[PDB]
Amino acid sequence: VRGMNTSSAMSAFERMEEKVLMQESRAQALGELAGADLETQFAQLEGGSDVD
Amino acid sequence: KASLDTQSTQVETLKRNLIQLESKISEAKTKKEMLKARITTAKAQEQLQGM
Amino acid sequence: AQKRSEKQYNDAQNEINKWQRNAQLALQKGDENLARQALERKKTYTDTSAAL
Amino acid sequence: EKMLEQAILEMQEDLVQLRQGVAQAIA
Repeated sequence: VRGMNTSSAMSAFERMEEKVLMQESRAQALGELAGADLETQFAQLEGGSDVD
Repeated sequence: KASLDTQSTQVETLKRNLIQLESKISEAKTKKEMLKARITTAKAQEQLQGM
Repeated sequence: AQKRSEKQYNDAQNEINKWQRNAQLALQKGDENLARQALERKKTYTDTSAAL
Repeated sequence: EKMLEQAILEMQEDLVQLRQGVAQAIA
């Protein structure tokens, strides 16, 4: 309850959150870097021209 | 009673220290995040030198 | 090498023409930021063309 | 050509590392 050194629930939460946060943030951040390209924003305008 | 009074003062100090320590550990975690960010910035500067 | 530079220069000119059309299209679309970005890109292309 | 060719390969890998660092900062 007080959280001795290897209290299985608390220790597991720590180890999972290390993976969980790093992976998810990497994917969002690298996804925004891959999506940063100006020509891709031009592809949204192109999709507008194409549908019209 | 005299022994209890002397012991009580020591106990109060210990309790105060523990409370301070709890505040301190949280601050240390925050410091690590700040430290990590500056290191990343330094690495970027190194890349410019390579160019 | 001369042909390659000319082709690159030609490509830059073609890209600039495409960008100009896109900039005009952006104004019609109503996205002010996109049009401004295209102009900046054109300047960069022009600089590259000048260097070439 | 040899001095120039080696340099080009090296700069690209460095850029990828820089991007990862930026992502971490963003994260």
